[PDB]
Amino acid sequence: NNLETYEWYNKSISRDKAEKLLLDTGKEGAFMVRDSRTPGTYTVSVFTKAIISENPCIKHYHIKETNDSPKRYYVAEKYVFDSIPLLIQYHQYNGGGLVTRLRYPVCG
Repeated sequence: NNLETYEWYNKSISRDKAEKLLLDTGKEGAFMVRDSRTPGTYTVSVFTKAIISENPCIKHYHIKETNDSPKRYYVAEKYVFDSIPLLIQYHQYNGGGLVTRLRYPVCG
């Protein structure tokens, strides 16, 4: 599979960098992702210039995995998928109850 091709995905990336990269980009609901050692899912950096006490805003949403059919990945026991792209596509298009659902995938 691999998503090292999504405007939002960030492999070698970390939790801090994405925010830095997302913060620099400057987008409302900027979305990024970063692979993790977890069950085999990726992380999702969702940032939206906001917070009068700490902005812009960069949230890291991890893609939960659940041996479904085919569903597996999800971030909020909401929608699981067989790929972050779809899982992201669901947050990119539809709109997952997040900082603003993949409003705009970022790529540091």
